[PDB]
Amino acid sequence: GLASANVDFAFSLYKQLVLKAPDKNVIFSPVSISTALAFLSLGAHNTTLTEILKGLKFNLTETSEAEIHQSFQHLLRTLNQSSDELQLSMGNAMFVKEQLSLLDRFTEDAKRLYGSEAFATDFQDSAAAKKLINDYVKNGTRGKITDLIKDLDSQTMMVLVNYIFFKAKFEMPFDPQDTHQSRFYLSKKKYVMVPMMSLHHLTIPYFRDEELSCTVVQLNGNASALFILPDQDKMEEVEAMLSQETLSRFFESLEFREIGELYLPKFSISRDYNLNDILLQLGIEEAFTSKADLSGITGARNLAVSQVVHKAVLDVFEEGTERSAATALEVLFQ
Amino acid sequence: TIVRFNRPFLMIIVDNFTWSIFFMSKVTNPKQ
Repeated sequence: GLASANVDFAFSLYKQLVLKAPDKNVIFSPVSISTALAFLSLGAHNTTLTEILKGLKFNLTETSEAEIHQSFQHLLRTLNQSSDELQLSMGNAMFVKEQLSLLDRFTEDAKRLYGSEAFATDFQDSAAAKKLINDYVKNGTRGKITDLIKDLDSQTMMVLVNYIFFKAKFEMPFDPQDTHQSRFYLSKKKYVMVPMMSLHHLTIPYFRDEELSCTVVQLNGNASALFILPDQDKMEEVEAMLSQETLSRFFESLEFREIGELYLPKFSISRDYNLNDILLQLGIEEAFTSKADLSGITGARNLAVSQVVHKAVLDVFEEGTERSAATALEVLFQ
Repeated sequence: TIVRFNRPFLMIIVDNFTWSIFFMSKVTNPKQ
């Protein structure tokens, strides 16, 4: 039940991000965004609460509020790991106007379930408050995300923040001696030269989906990294088929196969987003208006969401990959 | 068999147990 919600949320959000600019790179963390919103919901009541949880695609008849928060608590613990193969980190925090009174139930729940502390913050010194928050994100992401917060209202009351960091080695690394400039076809007729890594005689999980005109492979812990390569001019068709059903068939249909040659670009890309429009489209609306009920935070309906921002970065290189993302939910007084 | 990522592609990082999607990307231009 939680799995159907997670995939539905991730793919719904993905399509919404694409719709704003269908030819741009997309990079995002579904779990960073959902964790931040689930954290907020700890303090929400009535329609504000139900809209948030339904917007994350949970069905409250199969899954209770307590089970949802328990799933995020468990997820948070699975995303803090270290090995010679992997470095994973995820953290949550709240930055709160120093004199604002918070309910003990909320700060207790926030620490226990989301691992969040509360940082007293002087938002009226906007430059200083932005530095405090951006430094927290920089620290958590190992310097990969440093300007999550660009503009910040001097009348902000709190900012809830999530970050995620993921660094992994390839099981079979590329030799940099075999990286060479090669064409990358943005379209059939538009192409640039990029550094193209290559490996030969590889045995990896593989599925050729003739029906969807794509090839799926897995390079590489307990997370599966799926690469989906549409045939030329078939990306839009593949995007149209993305769903839980399609992802399941991909995983079910993979089989180990010796691949003669594999070519993968070496690259780094970044995107940032304001998610208000998308969250409203997902039905999370009362949280942004004066009808907002975040009285589980303070004991009064005196807060409402103003801005939701997300930034994410992806780096792919011969030895492996590095991924990072962060989400901030900015909250004003009412 | 040759697998050549010289055209737009997707990457998805999936939690094996819960199917939480930790990260997702579409690479349409790696020179951005």
